[PDB]
Amino acid sequence: KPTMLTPLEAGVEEEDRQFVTALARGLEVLRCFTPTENTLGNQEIAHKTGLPKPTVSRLTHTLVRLGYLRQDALSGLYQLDIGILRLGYAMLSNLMIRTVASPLMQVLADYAKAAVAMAARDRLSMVYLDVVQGEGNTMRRQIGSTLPLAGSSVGRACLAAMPEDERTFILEHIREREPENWPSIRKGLDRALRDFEDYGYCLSIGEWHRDVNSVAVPLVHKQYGVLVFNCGGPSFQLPREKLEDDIGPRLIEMVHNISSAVP
Amino acid sequence: KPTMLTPLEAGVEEEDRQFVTALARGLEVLRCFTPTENTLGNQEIAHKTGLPKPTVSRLTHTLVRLGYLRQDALSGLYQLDIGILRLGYAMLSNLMIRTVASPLMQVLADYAKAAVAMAARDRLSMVYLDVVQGEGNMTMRRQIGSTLPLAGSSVGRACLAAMPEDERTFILEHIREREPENWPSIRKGLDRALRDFEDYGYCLSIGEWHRDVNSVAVPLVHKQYGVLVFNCGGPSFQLPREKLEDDIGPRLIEMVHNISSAVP
Ligand SMILES: [Ca+2]
Repeated sequence: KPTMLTPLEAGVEEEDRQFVTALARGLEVLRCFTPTENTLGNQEIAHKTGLPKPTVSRLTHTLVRLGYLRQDALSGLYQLDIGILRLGYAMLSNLMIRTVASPLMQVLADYAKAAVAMAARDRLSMVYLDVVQGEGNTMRRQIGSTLPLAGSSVGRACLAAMPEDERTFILEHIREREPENWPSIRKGLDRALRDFEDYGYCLSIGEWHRDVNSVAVPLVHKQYGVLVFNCGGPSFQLPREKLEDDIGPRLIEMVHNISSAVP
Repeated sequence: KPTMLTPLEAGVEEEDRQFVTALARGLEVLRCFTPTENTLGNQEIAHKTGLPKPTVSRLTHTLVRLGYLRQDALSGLYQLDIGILRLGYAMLSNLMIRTVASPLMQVLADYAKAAVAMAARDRLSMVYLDVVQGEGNMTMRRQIGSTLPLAGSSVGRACLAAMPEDERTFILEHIREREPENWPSIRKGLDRALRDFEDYGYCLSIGEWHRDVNSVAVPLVHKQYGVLVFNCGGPSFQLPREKLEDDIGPRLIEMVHNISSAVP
């Protein structure tokens, strides 16, 4: 029922004879590419996915023939191709909520002189779906970029608005992946959960990036799932007291307005 | 070796043991969703793809469990979901060639008071990789990853003109089947553009994509990205044919040459 966190891993999941393993694997290959690791061969993809290299070889050959990868003639290495951009825009275009939310986000971004964004979860990350900047505006586009769940304000609000058992399951995953730092990670999360219960937002005061503060408010939506709106920026421009006393309350009111306008 | 236009055709995996048919079929399902077709059920997807309904059912079930589709609990209909963006949307919106092209595109857009874009082909469409609007330009921006049809747009024509002889004919033979009724009307407009490219180095679309939009495009052959195409276009009353042929087109050719010399 919940979205798979680790689709290449067999676990306690009872068998699923409908599941199309080759489709899962080929899409996982595309997910190996990152801004720093943007050119990859079959060996690195096999090490990243844990798949046999001959299996990877069939998938990258197929992805090239379909236009989702391209292969450099000299090196043999692969890179993402622009079919992926077309798919992403088709996805973004079903977010009708943006026509109501974006003007309201720009008003808040202009007041706070900071970025306001809308995000949703995929696996253990939050993904930016729409970003507006204060009229004090860079070249890098941020739609589709990702933030970790536990330390960002958007991930904390997403976890806060989650059912208790589902949060526990995702948190198990994070805990078993970072055993050394988990007590510290969890304390930061516990504090954000108290803020959600007490005030209806979550903060990240330098806990995603040390120089950055942000506040976030979730919106549970029947079609889209849990959407999260945040406002954040340099901690010098947005000290904790400003987020608690001013921006956080404005963000709450903004989300109620969006929520009341969206069927 | 040319990118497949019809990957679900007969006998691919037979000629090519490396071809993973189930992966092709799932991506063909995801391609059914477009900016204007946002919600589809299994039967619409079977009709669009030609695949049997039980086959589509396995593919969509898989895509939902993975987070690439979502399913409405009451209606059973599907939509693309957030996991699609993790396949690489942000990285492709941030190609490093933008750091060379974008400021040059801004200068042209400011001068022309019109939008300047960078595009590349995917199957029978041109996909926008970057778009810059002139300072004080109040035309609605086309979005990153939006598409234009190949045959009637300036960007598609320039792409076809920069192609190898044979690849162009293969694509065009393919376009003659999708649209037999108006093909001689598509052929004539394309032959004009190919002639313009041979003679002058650009391609025009004077209202041949949308009636009140005119645009000029210039291709660039790049060793890594393939054929990139740059265009400059806008309201036809602002950009008459004469302005595009005498002023914008030549400036766009010089811009592409500058881009070409700065990214080796
Ligand atoms: Ca509502």
